[PDB]
Amino acid sequence: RIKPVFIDDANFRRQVSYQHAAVHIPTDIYEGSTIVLNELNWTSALDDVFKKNREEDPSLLWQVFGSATGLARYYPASPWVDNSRTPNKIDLYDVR
Amino acid sequence: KMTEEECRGYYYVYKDGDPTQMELRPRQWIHNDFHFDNVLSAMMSLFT
Amino acid sequence: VFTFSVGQHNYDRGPIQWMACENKGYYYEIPSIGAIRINTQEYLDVLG
Amino acid sequence: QPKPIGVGIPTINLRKRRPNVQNPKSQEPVTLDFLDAELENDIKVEIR
Amino acid sequence: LPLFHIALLVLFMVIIYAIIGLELFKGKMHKTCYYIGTDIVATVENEK
Repeated sequence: RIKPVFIDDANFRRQVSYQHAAVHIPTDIYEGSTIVLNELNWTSALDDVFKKNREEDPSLLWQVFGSATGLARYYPASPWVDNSRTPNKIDLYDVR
Repeated sequence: KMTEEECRGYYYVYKDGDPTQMELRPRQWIHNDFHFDNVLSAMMSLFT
Repeated sequence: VFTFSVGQHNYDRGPIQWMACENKGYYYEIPSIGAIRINTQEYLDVLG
Repeated sequence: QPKPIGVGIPTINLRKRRPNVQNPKSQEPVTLDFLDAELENDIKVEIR
Repeated sequence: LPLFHIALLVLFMVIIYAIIGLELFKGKMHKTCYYIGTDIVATVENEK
């Protein structure tokens, strides 16, 4: 994992990190299945195009690649609104 | 989930079979208490 | 034709699979409330 | 407005909801027709 | 046929014990732990 810096932003009512893209994996999809770890491998080369799109037009909101394996890689990184069970409530968000 | 590589992570259980009342549980590869792996455990199970 | 066979039963599914992948469709099995969200959304792989 | 589009009359049964079950919320889009945002002549139907 | 007196004794002993239980526990098992303001019985995973 990565521990990001999370500056606070406008045009986002939250804290964003313009260094790397965040990943969302549905609650009941294991992160480590060879199918999921492969998406997290070849998607790692999206972050530079995310960055250059953003610095070409500083008024972009979320950019997201939502893939057929449940993952969703969005930019700029920002912690998801519902953690799995760190709060009491579950998140049921499936990008598909 | 039918193999030990699959049975990892969390999953939902539904209280009262209600699709809108769910709980997160970690899924784990359990081994029945009374089994038939060796001849001692087989004799135990056949005893019970 | 997309055919969904639902539940834990002891009926035949040969005809249903035939209907499915004779008419360019697909065949899904839904045994519990947990598989609903994943099987009732995966026909957009066929339609694509 | 930033709220979801409502349908029908809301009815709830408080006496069938455990306090710690995490009901799901919603997924719908805010699809508000043009004739349902203003008052409806038959000239606005024409413009539409 | 020789087991007629054993049966005549078991039937009468069951008849006596039923009346005793009917006099001592008549209507005691009718309260339980619901959820506050709900009609949902509050139990734990493997408890009846």
